[PDB]
Amino acid sequence: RVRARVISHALKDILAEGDKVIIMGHKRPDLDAIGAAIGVSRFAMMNNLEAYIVLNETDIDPTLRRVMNEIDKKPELRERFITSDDAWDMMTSKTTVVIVDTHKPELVLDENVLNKANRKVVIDHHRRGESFISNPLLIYMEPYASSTAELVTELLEYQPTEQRLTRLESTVMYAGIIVDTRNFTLRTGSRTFDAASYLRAHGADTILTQHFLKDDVDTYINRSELIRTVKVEDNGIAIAHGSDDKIYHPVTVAQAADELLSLEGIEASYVVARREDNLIGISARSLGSVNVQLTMEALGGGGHLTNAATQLKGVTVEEAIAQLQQAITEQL
Amino acid sequence: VRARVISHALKDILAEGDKVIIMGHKRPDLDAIGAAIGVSRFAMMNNLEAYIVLNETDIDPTLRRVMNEIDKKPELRERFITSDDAWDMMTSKTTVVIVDTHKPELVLDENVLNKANRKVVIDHHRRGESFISNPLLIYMEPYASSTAELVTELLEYQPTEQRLTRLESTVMYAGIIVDTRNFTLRTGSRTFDAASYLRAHGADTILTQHFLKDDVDTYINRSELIRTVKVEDNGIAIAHGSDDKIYHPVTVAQAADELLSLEGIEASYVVARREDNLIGISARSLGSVNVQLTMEALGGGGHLTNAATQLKGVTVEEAIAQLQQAITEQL
Ligand SMILES: [Mn+2]
Ligand SMILES: [Mn+2]
Ligand SMILES: [Mn+2]
Ligand SMILES: [Mn+2]
Repeated sequence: RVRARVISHALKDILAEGDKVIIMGHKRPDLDAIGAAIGVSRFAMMNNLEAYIVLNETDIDPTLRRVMNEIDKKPELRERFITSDDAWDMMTSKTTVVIVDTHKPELVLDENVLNKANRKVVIDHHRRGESFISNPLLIYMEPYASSTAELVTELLEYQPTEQRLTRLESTVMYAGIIVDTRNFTLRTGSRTFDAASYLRAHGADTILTQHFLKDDVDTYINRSELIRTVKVEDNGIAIAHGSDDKIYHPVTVAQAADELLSLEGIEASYVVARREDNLIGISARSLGSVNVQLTMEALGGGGHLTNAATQLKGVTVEEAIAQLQQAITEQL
Repeated sequence: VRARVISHALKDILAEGDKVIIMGHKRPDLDAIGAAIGVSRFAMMNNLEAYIVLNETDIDPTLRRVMNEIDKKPELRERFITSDDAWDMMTSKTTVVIVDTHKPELVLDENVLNKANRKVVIDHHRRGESFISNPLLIYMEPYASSTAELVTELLEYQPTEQRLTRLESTVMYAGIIVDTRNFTLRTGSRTFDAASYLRAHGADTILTQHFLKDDVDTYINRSELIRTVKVEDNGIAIAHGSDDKIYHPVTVAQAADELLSLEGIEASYVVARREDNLIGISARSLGSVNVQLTMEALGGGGHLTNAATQLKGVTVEEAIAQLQQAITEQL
């Protein structure tokens, strides 16, 4: 964590050297993007700098809308959020733009604001890709961190404490970590917990966080409809499916596969369900022993060791299942 | 600095006696076992002789999954002994460390506790009526998530040549997971500090998940109930089992708990037959709607957020009608 100290003070000099700070994450921002951004704006405010977060009404999905409702009703946080246009009008060549939770120009919330910026900072927890923000004054990329919220939280700890992180700000930063880690089950290191400690110390509300993230009744029902069918082999391979005649939401199929991993005896889950009139979807997950990337690549799809997917043209659910088992027996 | 003071005081007490006997509560859960394992690592860090009392009849199915892993590590497996062996090896200079409880009658083996001349108590519950007599040291903190969290703090101030192992860390961590329902309850910054320390010592999330796997049958029973839920505009939800199927009381309770995790639901009522002549209802609430009053109105009771009742002599449909009438009245 030598890096966090140096980066925190280097960041503060860059931000203070400019006339003000404009913060953006990726398009259709999730709670890590928004929590990280909130975090940076608190970073700016601890040093009495002027900071805004770019967000348009059309960027606000249902999860984020629950966060924003809370922000409107219970603090003064809303004043920091500004539209693209207001962002544009307000920028000068001395304005520092900080990009959080992405590093590809084409994924940035507003690429025009990005292109107008002479001064850029990038903070993200993925590894550098093909595209990358051009000519940044400072790059803070940590592939092994849980989330951008975690990275930003660490930077806060080095800054003056007079203008402290508020309860609601820390709650959104916390929610972002919860989402990116699947409640501390993925990409969670001791430093993730260090960040969780700092945030909870500043009032991060675990109950409110749960509230932002509740699924609805229909999703639970559709999902359990898939789970109910599960057949678990002795080797820990579980297959579940929807009727050939029922269309399922792709996310519901993914969730079903996720949830089967919480059940006794299941090492790897495969959920098979109609996605379109002429397309069958499969989502696969595993706890690391069985490689589902391999299974799905054998069926013309792909992904990663623990989570992959494929889609099959012009087959019935029963045919897809048979193709799937053929692949499994071959692989295992 | 209080934990620092407790850590060092406890070390002198343990090194003063001839050996250490560690004991949790009857029917130990993962926090009681995790804490006990932590106290045994505490002892080994100072090259002291420590055992954990555990009888085969004290090992429920969750704990068995854990003991299956511990069996793979003889160094750790050998620390676990029966009540008989503990009693037999105890002396006037043996220190007994009671973890995760403070009531004599709740301790795993009261006979061992009664034979003990030197006692230490580490727990995270509010002190009540009966209490361990004449403790040399007491570490009680009703705000902590768990005893594992408490013991982790003590470990931090001890020599590190003989560190907490990956498996030991994992069990302690799983204890915190169970007691906080995955950082959702009774969880403070210090809880996360403990998690950080355990994780730095290799605490394994995937193994923890293995310990806490849910049975498939029961997931399927629970969801049969949930599937039926009907949610009113006021956030009141009612779910039911069919009139001809008996559900286990614990499954009904879990279903009621699970409904509160769904959007728009302020209070849940789950109605399922529990016998040939008895209908059960578990009621739960986020804390706004009072289900104690509803249940009391139906000849039951409990608490504001969590209550229940049993209705003799009605079908599920009648129980539902009567429940709605109570709900209407309350409103
Ligand atoms: Mn993101
Ligand atoms: Mn992220
Ligand atoms: Mn306990
Ligand atoms: Mn406990």
